[PDB]
Amino acid sequence: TLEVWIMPNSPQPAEDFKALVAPFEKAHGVEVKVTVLDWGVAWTKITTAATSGVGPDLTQLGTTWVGAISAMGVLEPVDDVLEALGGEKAYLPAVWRTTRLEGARQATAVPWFSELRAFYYRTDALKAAGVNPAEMFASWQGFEAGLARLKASSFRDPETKAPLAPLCTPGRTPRTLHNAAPWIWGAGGEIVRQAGGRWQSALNSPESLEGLYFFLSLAQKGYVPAESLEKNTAQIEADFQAGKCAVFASGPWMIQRAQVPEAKGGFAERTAAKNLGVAPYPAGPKGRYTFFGGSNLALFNFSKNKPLAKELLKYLGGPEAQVRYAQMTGMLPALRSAWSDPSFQQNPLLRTFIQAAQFGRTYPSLAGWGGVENLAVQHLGMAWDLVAQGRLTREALKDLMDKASAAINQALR
Ligand SMILES: OC[C@H]1O[C@@H](O[C@@H]2[C@@H](O)[C@H](O[C@@H]3[C@@H](O)[C@H](O)O[C@H](CO)[C@H]3O)O[C@H](CO)[C@H]2O)[C@H](O)[C@@H](O)[C@@H]1O
Ligand SMILES: [Cl-]
Repeated sequence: TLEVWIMPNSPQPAEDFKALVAPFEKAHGVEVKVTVLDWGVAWTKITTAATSGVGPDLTQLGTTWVGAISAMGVLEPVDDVLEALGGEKAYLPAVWRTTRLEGARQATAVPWFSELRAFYYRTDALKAAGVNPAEMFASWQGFEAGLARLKASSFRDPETKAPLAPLCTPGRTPRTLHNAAPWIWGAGGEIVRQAGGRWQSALNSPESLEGLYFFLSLAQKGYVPAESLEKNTAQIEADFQAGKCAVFASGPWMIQRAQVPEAKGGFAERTAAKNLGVAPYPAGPKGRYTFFGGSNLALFNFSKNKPLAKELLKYLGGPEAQVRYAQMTGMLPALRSAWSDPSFQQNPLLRTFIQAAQFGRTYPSLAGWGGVENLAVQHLGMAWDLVAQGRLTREALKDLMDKASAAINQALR
Protein backbone atom coordinates (compact mmCIF):
# COMPACT_ATOMS: atom_id res chain seq x y z
CA THR A 1 0.00 0.00 0.00
CA LEU A 2 1.31 3.47 -1.08
CA GLU A 3 0.62 6.49 1.21
CA VAL A 4 0.03 9.98 -0.24
CA TRP A 5 -0.60 13.15 1.88
CA ILE A 6 -2.55 15.89 0.04
CA MET A 7 -4.24 19.21 0.92
CA PRO A 8 -8.01 19.82 0.55
CA ASN A 9 -7.73 20.59 -3.18
CA SER A 10 -11.44 19.90 -4.08
CA PRO A 11 -14.77 19.80 -2.16
CA GLN A 12 -14.39 16.00 -1.42
CA PRO A 13 -10.62 15.71 -1.86
CA ALA A 14 -9.82 12.15 -0.68
CA GLU A 15 -12.69 10.84 -2.92
CA ASP A 16 -11.49 12.93 -5.96
CA PHE A 17 -7.88 11.76 -5.40
CA LYS A 18 -8.97 8.11 -5.18
CA ALA A 19 -11.12 8.38 -8.40
CA LEU A 20 -8.04 10.06 -10.02
CA VAL A 21 -5.67 7.20 -9.08
CA ALA A 22 -8.08 4.22 -9.74
CA PRO A 23 -6.53 3.44 -13.20
CA PHE A 24 -2.95 3.51 -11.72
CA GLU A 25 -4.11 1.11 -8.98
CA LYS A 26 -5.63 -1.24 -11.57
CA ALA A 27 -2.59 -1.17 -13.93
CA HIS A 28 -0.05 -1.71 -11.03
CA GLY A 29 -2.07 -4.12 -8.84
CA VAL A 30 -1.63 -1.76 -5.86
CA GLU A 31 -3.78 0.28 -3.46
CA VAL A 32 -3.06 4.01 -2.72
CA LYS A 33 -4.13 5.29 0.71
CA VAL A 34 -4.66 9.07 0.92
CA THR A 35 -4.64 11.33 4.00
CA VAL A 36 -5.89 14.93 3.61
CA LEU A 37 -4.09 17.64 5.73
CA ASP A 38 -5.67 21.11 6.13
CA TRP A 39 -3.50 23.96 4.75
CA GLY A 40 -3.51 25.44 8.35
CA VAL A 41 -1.65 22.33 9.69
CA ALA A 42 -0.01 20.67 6.64
CA TRP A 43 3.33 22.53 7.10
CA THR A 44 3.78 21.20 10.73
CA LYS A 45 2.84 17.55 9.94
CA ILE A 46 5.09 17.51 6.80
CA THR A 47 8.00 19.07 8.76
CA THR A 48 7.50 16.55 11.64
CA ALA A 49 7.61 13.64 9.07
CA ALA A 50 10.82 15.13 7.50
CA THR A 51 12.41 15.54 10.99
CA SER A 52 11.30 12.08 12.31
CA GLY A 53 11.65 9.86 9.20
CA VAL A 54 8.04 8.70 9.78
CA GLY A 55 5.54 9.68 7.12
CA PRO A 56 4.05 8.94 3.72
CA ASP A 57 5.68 7.82 0.48
CA LEU A 58 4.50 11.03 -1.37
CA THR A 59 3.34 14.44 0.01
CA GLN A 60 1.84 17.41 -1.80
CA LEU A 61 3.93 20.57 -1.21
CA GLY A 62 3.18 24.21 -1.84
CA THR A 63 5.61 25.36 -4.61
CA THR A 64 7.00 27.86 -2.03
CA TRP A 65 7.84 25.02 0.47
CA VAL A 66 10.01 22.83 -1.87
CA GLY A 67 13.24 24.70 -0.97
CA ALA A 68 12.97 24.26 2.82
CA ILE A 69 11.90 20.58 2.72
CA SER A 70 14.65 19.87 0.13
CA ALA A 71 17.29 21.53 2.40
CA MET A 72 16.28 19.14 5.28
CA GLY A 73 17.82 16.34 3.07
CA VAL A 74 14.75 14.01 3.04
CA LEU A 75 13.57 14.27 -0.63
CA GLU A 76 14.43 11.68 -3.31
CA PRO A 77 15.85 12.96 -6.63
CA VAL A 78 13.11 12.91 -9.35
CA ASP A 79 15.10 14.14 -12.45
CA ASP A 80 14.22 10.66 -13.88
CA VAL A 81 10.49 11.40 -13.53
CA LEU A 82 10.74 14.96 -14.93
CA GLU A 83 12.58 13.42 -18.00
CA ALA A 84 9.89 10.76 -18.55
CA LEU A 85 7.36 13.75 -18.53
CA GLY A 86 9.35 15.80 -21.14
CA GLY A 87 12.03 17.56 -19.04
CA GLU A 88 12.43 21.34 -18.64
CA LYS A 89 10.64 21.91 -22.08
CA ALA A 90 7.36 20.45 -20.73
CA TYR A 91 6.87 23.35 -18.17
CA LEU A 92 6.51 27.18 -17.90
CA PRO A 93 9.77 28.41 -16.28
CA ALA A 94 7.73 29.73 -13.34
CA VAL A 95 6.67 26.07 -12.78
CA TRP A 96 10.11 24.54 -13.68
CA ARG A 97 11.87 26.59 -10.95
CA THR A 98 9.60 25.06 -8.22
CA THR A 99 11.01 21.57 -8.96
CA ARG A 100 14.20 22.23 -6.90
CA LEU A 101 15.89 24.17 -4.08
CA GLU A 102 17.39 27.26 -5.78
CA GLY A 103 20.80 26.27 -7.15
CA ALA A 104 20.60 22.54 -6.15
CA ARG A 105 21.88 19.99 -8.66
CA GLN A 106 18.84 17.65 -8.55
CA ALA A 107 15.09 18.21 -8.88
CA THR A 108 13.25 17.11 -5.68
CA ALA A 109 9.55 17.87 -6.60
CA VAL A 110 7.21 17.02 -9.51
CA PRO A 111 4.79 19.76 -10.65
CA TRP A 112 1.16 18.76 -9.93
CA PHE A 113 -1.09 21.79 -10.54
CA SER A 114 -0.80 25.57 -10.91
CA GLU A 115 -2.85 28.41 -9.48
CA LEU A 116 -2.55 32.19 -9.91
CA ARG A 117 -4.51 35.17 -8.53
CA ALA A 118 -6.84 37.55 -10.31
CA PHE A 119 -9.84 39.63 -9.26
CA TYR A 120 -13.37 38.29 -9.28
CA TYR A 121 -16.04 41.03 -9.77
CA ARG A 122 -19.85 41.33 -9.50
CA THR A 123 -20.80 42.12 -13.19
CA ASP A 124 -24.11 43.46 -11.73
CA ALA A 125 -22.41 45.86 -9.24
CA LEU A 126 -20.01 47.24 -11.89
CA LYS A 127 -22.84 47.55 -14.51
CA ALA A 128 -24.89 49.47 -11.90
CA ALA A 129 -21.84 51.61 -10.88
CA GLY A 130 -21.21 52.42 -14.62
CA VAL A 131 -17.65 50.93 -14.36
CA ASN A 132 -16.15 49.50 -17.61
CA PRO A 133 -14.07 46.56 -16.24
CA ALA A 134 -11.55 46.96 -19.12
CA GLU A 135 -10.73 50.43 -17.64
CA MET A 136 -10.92 49.55 -13.91
CA PHE A 137 -8.52 46.56 -14.26
CA ALA A 138 -6.18 48.28 -16.85
CA SER A 139 -4.16 50.41 -14.37
CA TRP A 140 -3.69 51.29 -10.66
CA GLN A 141 -5.39 54.68 -11.31
CA GLY A 142 -8.36 53.00 -13.14
CA PHE A 143 -8.69 50.51 -10.26
CA GLU A 144 -8.77 53.36 -7.66
CA ALA A 145 -11.39 55.32 -9.78
CA GLY A 146 -13.58 52.11 -10.19
CA LEU A 147 -13.58 51.49 -6.44
CA ALA A 148 -14.62 55.23 -5.94
CA ARG A 149 -17.52 54.74 -8.41
CA LEU A 150 -18.41 51.44 -6.63
CA LYS A 151 -18.37 53.33 -3.24
CA ALA A 152 -20.77 56.11 -4.58
CA SER A 153 -23.15 53.53 -6.30
CA SER A 154 -26.80 53.03 -5.05
CA PHE A 155 -26.47 49.31 -5.86
CA ARG A 156 -27.58 46.72 -3.24
CA ASP A 157 -27.25 42.91 -3.56
CA PRO A 158 -30.81 41.54 -4.12
CA GLU A 159 -30.34 38.88 -1.41
CA THR A 160 -28.64 41.01 1.37
CA LYS A 161 -30.59 44.12 0.21
CA ALA A 162 -27.55 46.20 1.41
CA PRO A 163 -24.57 47.90 -0.28
CA LEU A 164 -21.57 45.92 -1.43
CA ALA A 165 -18.12 46.88 -0.10
CA PRO A 166 -16.13 48.05 -3.18
CA LEU A 167 -13.08 45.85 -2.34
CA CYS A 168 -12.78 43.08 0.26
CA THR A 169 -9.27 42.06 1.34
CA PRO A 170 -8.28 40.49 4.71
CA GLY A 171 -6.50 42.64 7.39
CA ARG A 172 -5.90 39.71 9.76
CA THR A 173 -2.19 38.91 10.07
CA PRO A 174 -1.91 37.09 6.72
CA ARG A 175 -0.26 33.64 6.48
CA THR A 176 1.63 34.78 3.29
CA LEU A 177 2.36 37.78 1.02
CA HIS A 178 0.18 36.21 -1.78
CA ASN A 179 -2.34 39.19 -1.61
CA ALA A 180 0.38 41.86 -1.24
CA ALA A 181 3.06 40.59 -3.75
CA PRO A 182 1.29 41.89 -6.90
CA TRP A 183 1.34 45.48 -5.49
CA ILE A 184 5.04 45.27 -4.42
CA TRP A 185 5.95 43.89 -7.88
CA GLY A 186 3.72 46.31 -9.92
CA ALA A 187 5.63 49.26 -8.26
CA GLY A 188 8.98 47.72 -9.34
CA GLY A 189 9.70 46.18 -5.92
CA GLU A 190 10.57 42.77 -4.57
CA ILE A 191 10.51 40.87 -1.23
CA VAL A 192 14.22 39.88 -1.44
CA ARG A 193 16.85 40.56 -4.11
CA GLN A 194 20.13 38.72 -4.98
CA ALA A 195 23.19 40.96 -5.23
CA GLY A 196 26.88 40.38 -4.46
CA GLY A 197 26.36 36.65 -3.70
CA ARG A 198 23.68 37.24 -1.04
CA TRP A 199 19.89 37.65 -0.72
CA GLN A 200 18.58 40.72 1.24
CA SER A 201 15.15 42.31 1.99
CA ALA A 202 13.82 44.79 -0.62
CA LEU A 203 10.59 45.25 1.37
CA ASN A 204 11.94 48.66 2.50
CA SER A 205 12.98 49.75 -1.03
CA PRO A 206 10.97 52.88 -1.97
CA GLU A 207 9.33 50.83 -4.84
CA SER A 208 8.16 48.13 -2.33
CA LEU A 209 6.81 50.79 0.10
CA GLU A 210 5.04 52.59 -2.87
CA GLY A 211 3.32 49.32 -3.87
CA LEU A 212 2.42 48.20 -0.29
CA TYR A 213 1.28 51.74 0.72
CA PHE A 214 -0.92 51.99 -2.42
CA PHE A 215 -2.59 48.64 -1.53
CA LEU A 216 -3.02 49.32 2.26
CA SER A 217 -4.23 52.94 1.76
CA LEU A 218 -7.18 51.80 -0.47
CA ALA A 219 -8.55 50.28 2.75
CA GLN A 220 -7.78 53.63 4.56
CA LYS A 221 -9.69 55.66 1.88
CA GLY A 222 -13.01 53.75 2.50
CA TYR A 223 -12.91 51.17 -0.38
CA VAL A 224 -12.49 48.31 2.18
CA PRO A 225 -14.97 48.20 5.08
CA ALA A 226 -13.65 48.05 8.68
CA GLU A 227 -15.26 44.62 8.99
CA SER A 228 -12.92 43.23 6.22
CA LEU A 229 -9.82 44.32 8.23
CA GLU A 230 -11.02 41.89 10.98
CA LYS A 231 -11.22 38.90 8.55
CA ASN A 232 -8.81 36.20 7.14
CA THR A 233 -8.82 34.80 3.52
CA ALA A 234 -11.57 32.19 4.12
CA GLN A 235 -13.92 34.78 5.72
CA ILE A 236 -13.43 37.25 2.79
CA GLU A 237 -14.20 34.31 0.38
CA ALA A 238 -17.45 33.71 2.35
CA ASP A 239 -18.23 37.47 2.24
CA PHE A 240 -17.94 37.65 -1.58
CA GLN A 241 -20.15 34.48 -1.86
CA ALA A 242 -22.85 36.01 0.47
CA GLY A 243 -23.04 39.19 -1.66
CA LYS A 244 -21.10 41.57 0.65
CA CYS A 245 -18.26 42.51 -1.84
CA ALA A 246 -18.05 43.72 -5.42
CA VAL A 247 -14.38 42.81 -6.00
CA PHE A 248 -11.75 40.49 -4.43
CA ALA A 249 -8.55 38.61 -5.37
CA SER A 250 -8.48 34.75 -5.37
CA GLY A 251 -7.44 31.64 -7.33
CA PRO A 252 -9.29 29.77 -10.10
CA TRP A 253 -11.01 27.40 -7.64
CA MET A 254 -13.87 29.89 -7.13
CA ILE A 255 -15.03 29.34 -10.79
CA GLN A 256 -15.82 25.60 -10.20
CA ARG A 257 -17.24 26.49 -6.75
CA ALA A 258 -19.65 29.01 -8.41
CA GLN A 259 -21.06 26.03 -10.51
CA VAL A 260 -21.74 23.78 -7.39
CA PRO A 261 -24.73 23.86 -5.01
CA GLU A 262 -24.30 25.22 -1.41
CA ALA A 263 -24.95 21.65 -0.12
CA LYS A 264 -21.83 20.47 -2.15
CA GLY A 265 -19.38 23.22 -0.89
CA GLY A 266 -20.34 25.89 -3.47
CA PHE A 267 -22.53 28.97 -3.98
CA ALA A 268 -24.17 28.38 -7.46
CA GLU A 269 -27.51 29.47 -5.82
CA ARG A 270 -26.15 32.94 -4.74
CA THR A 271 -26.42 36.13 -6.87
CA ALA A 272 -22.59 36.42 -6.91
CA ALA A 273 -22.39 33.07 -8.78
CA LYS A 274 -24.88 34.37 -11.50
CA ASN A 275 -23.09 37.78 -11.80
CA LEU A 276 -19.51 36.53 -11.85
CA GLY A 277 -16.60 38.20 -13.72
CA VAL A 278 -12.78 37.70 -13.64
CA ALA A 279 -10.08 40.28 -14.50
CA PRO A 280 -6.28 40.32 -14.21
CA TYR A 281 -4.37 42.43 -11.71
CA PRO A 282 -4.14 46.00 -13.08
CA ALA A 283 -0.75 47.03 -14.54
CA GLY A 284 1.23 49.07 -11.93
CA PRO A 285 3.89 51.76 -12.67
CA LYS A 286 6.55 49.09 -13.51
CA GLY A 287 4.33 46.48 -15.16
CA ARG A 288 1.79 43.74 -14.56
CA TYR A 289 2.39 40.84 -12.11
CA THR A 290 0.23 38.45 -10.10
CA PHE A 291 1.27 35.68 -7.73
CA PHE A 292 1.82 32.40 -9.57
CA GLY A 293 1.72 29.26 -7.41
CA GLY A 294 0.40 25.75 -6.92
CA SER A 295 1.60 22.43 -5.52
CA ASN A 296 4.21 19.80 -6.47
CA LEU A 297 4.56 16.20 -5.25
CA ALA A 298 7.65 14.95 -3.44
CA LEU A 299 8.96 11.53 -2.46
CA PHE A 300 10.56 10.99 0.95
CA ASN A 301 13.96 9.25 0.58
CA PHE A 302 13.07 7.00 3.60
CA SER A 303 10.09 5.61 1.54
CA LYS A 304 10.05 1.75 1.27
CA ASN A 305 8.04 2.09 -2.02
CA LYS A 306 10.28 4.31 -4.17
CA PRO A 307 9.86 2.48 -7.54
CA LEU A 308 5.98 2.52 -7.37
CA ALA A 309 5.94 6.04 -5.82
CA LYS A 310 7.98 7.18 -8.87
CA GLU A 311 5.46 5.44 -11.26
CA LEU A 312 2.69 7.27 -9.31
CA LEU A 313 4.59 10.62 -9.70
CA LYS A 314 4.86 9.97 -13.52
CA TYR A 315 1.12 9.03 -13.58
CA LEU A 316 -0.02 12.17 -11.67
CA GLY A 317 2.40 14.44 -13.61
CA GLY A 318 1.34 13.09 -17.03
CA PRO A 319 -1.20 14.52 -19.49
CA GLU A 320 -4.38 12.44 -18.69
CA ALA A 321 -4.12 12.70 -14.87
CA GLN A 322 -3.18 16.42 -15.36
CA VAL A 323 -6.41 17.24 -17.26
CA ARG A 324 -8.60 15.03 -14.99
CA TYR A 325 -7.43 16.51 -11.64
CA ALA A 326 -7.57 20.17 -12.90
CA GLN A 327 -11.29 19.53 -13.79
CA MET A 328 -12.17 18.19 -10.25
CA THR A 329 -10.04 20.90 -8.44
CA GLY A 330 -10.80 23.89 -10.75
CA MET A 331 -6.98 24.49 -10.87
CA LEU A 332 -4.63 24.56 -13.90
CA PRO A 333 -2.45 21.60 -14.94
CA ALA A 334 1.30 22.09 -14.14
CA LEU A 335 2.08 20.57 -17.62
CA ARG A 336 1.98 23.11 -20.50
CA SER A 337 0.45 20.63 -23.05
CA ALA A 338 -2.55 20.05 -20.74
CA TRP A 339 -3.59 23.79 -20.97
CA SER A 340 -4.76 23.14 -24.57
CA ASP A 341 -7.71 20.93 -23.37
CA PRO A 342 -11.05 22.59 -24.35
CA SER A 343 -12.40 22.07 -20.77
CA PHE A 344 -9.89 24.95 -19.91
CA GLN A 345 -9.95 26.96 -23.26
CA GLN A 346 -13.80 27.34 -23.73
CA ASN A 347 -14.43 28.24 -20.03
CA PRO A 348 -14.41 32.05 -20.42
CA LEU A 349 -13.65 32.81 -16.69
CA LEU A 350 -10.80 30.22 -16.60
CA ARG A 351 -9.52 31.65 -19.99
CA THR A 352 -8.88 34.97 -18.12
CA PHE A 353 -6.65 33.11 -15.56
CA ILE A 354 -4.84 31.58 -18.54
CA GLN A 355 -4.19 35.04 -20.06
CA ALA A 356 -3.17 36.37 -16.60
CA ALA A 357 -0.41 33.64 -16.46
CA GLN A 358 1.67 35.69 -18.94
CA PHE A 359 2.40 37.98 -15.89
CA GLY A 360 2.55 35.19 -13.20
CA ARG A 361 5.53 35.76 -10.88
CA THR A 362 7.04 33.38 -8.34
CA TYR A 363 9.16 33.48 -5.17
CA PRO A 364 12.77 32.35 -5.46
CA SER A 365 12.92 28.74 -4.18
CA LEU A 366 15.09 29.36 -1.04
CA ALA A 367 15.71 27.09 1.98
CA GLY A 368 14.91 30.11 4.27
CA TRP A 369 11.90 31.35 2.22
CA GLY A 370 9.47 30.31 5.03
CA GLY A 371 11.39 32.39 7.70
CA VAL A 372 11.42 35.36 5.28
CA GLU A 373 7.65 35.24 4.54
CA ASN A 374 6.92 34.81 8.31
CA LEU A 375 8.80 37.94 9.47
CA ALA A 376 7.32 39.86 6.50
CA VAL A 377 3.68 38.90 7.33
CA GLN A 378 4.27 39.72 11.08
CA HIS A 379 5.27 43.32 10.17
CA LEU A 380 2.56 43.53 7.49
CA GLY A 381 -0.01 42.47 10.17
CA MET A 382 1.12 45.52 12.23
CA ALA A 383 0.56 47.75 9.12
CA TRP A 384 -3.05 46.48 8.73
CA ASP A 385 -3.55 47.30 12.44
CA LEU A 386 -2.44 50.91 11.72
CA VAL A 387 -4.99 50.92 8.72
CA ALA A 388 -7.70 49.78 11.26
CA GLN A 389 -6.86 53.09 13.11
CA GLY A 390 -6.64 55.39 10.04
CA ARG A 391 -2.93 55.79 11.08
CA LEU A 392 -0.79 54.09 8.36
CA THR A 393 1.48 56.88 7.03
CA ARG A 394 4.43 56.37 4.66
CA GLU A 395 6.81 56.91 7.67
CA ALA A 396 5.18 54.23 9.97
CA LEU A 397 5.06 51.74 7.04
CA LYS A 398 8.77 52.47 6.27
CA ASP A 399 9.63 51.97 10.00
CA LEU A 400 7.86 48.55 9.99
CA MET A 401 9.53 47.31 6.74
CA ASP A 402 12.98 48.58 8.01
CA LYS A 403 12.41 46.30 11.07
CA ALA A 404 11.18 43.47 8.80
CA SER A 405 14.23 44.04 6.58
CA ALA A 406 16.74 44.08 9.50
CA ALA A 407 15.12 40.84 10.87
CA ILE A 408 14.99 39.24 7.32
CA ASN A 409 18.71 40.11 6.63
CA GLN A 410 19.75 38.43 9.94
CA ALA A 411 17.82 35.30 8.92
CA LEU A 412 19.65 35.11 5.50
CA ARG A 413 23.28 35.77 6.66
O1 LIG B 1 1.81 29.27 1.11
C1 LIG B 1 1.71 27.90 0.82
C2 LIG B 1 1.23 27.63 -0.59
O2 LIG B 1 -0.01 28.28 -0.67
C3 LIG B 1 -0.80 27.91 -1.80
O3 LIG B 1 -2.03 28.62 -1.78
C4 LIG B 1 -3.13 27.96 -1.15
C5 LIG B 1 -4.41 28.03 -2.00
O4 LIG B 1 -4.19 27.26 -3.18
C6 LIG B 1 -5.57 27.43 -1.20
O5 LIG B 1 -6.80 27.51 -1.89
C7 LIG B 1 -7.81 26.59 -1.46
C8 LIG B 1 -8.10 25.68 -2.64
O6 LIG B 1 -6.88 25.02 -2.92
C9 LIG B 1 -9.20 24.70 -2.29
O7 LIG B 1 -9.58 23.84 -3.36
O8 LIG B 1 -10.34 25.46 -1.96
C10 LIG B 1 -10.16 26.15 -0.72
C11 LIG B 1 -11.54 26.60 -0.23
O9 LIG B 1 -12.59 25.92 -0.97
C12 LIG B 1 -9.12 27.24 -0.99
O10 LIG B 1 -8.82 28.03 0.16
O11 LIG B 1 -5.68 28.12 0.05
C13 LIG B 1 -4.56 27.88 0.87
C14 LIG B 1 -4.94 28.35 2.28
O12 LIG B 1 -5.10 29.76 2.18
C15 LIG B 1 -3.33 28.55 0.23
O13 LIG B 1 -2.12 28.26 0.96
C16 LIG B 1 -0.01 28.33 -3.02
O14 LIG B 1 -0.71 28.01 -4.22
C17 LIG B 1 1.38 27.70 -3.04
O15 LIG B 1 1.98 28.29 -4.19
C18 LIG B 1 2.11 28.07 -1.74
O16 LIG B 1 3.39 27.45 -1.70
CL1 LIG C 1 -2.21 41.47 2.80
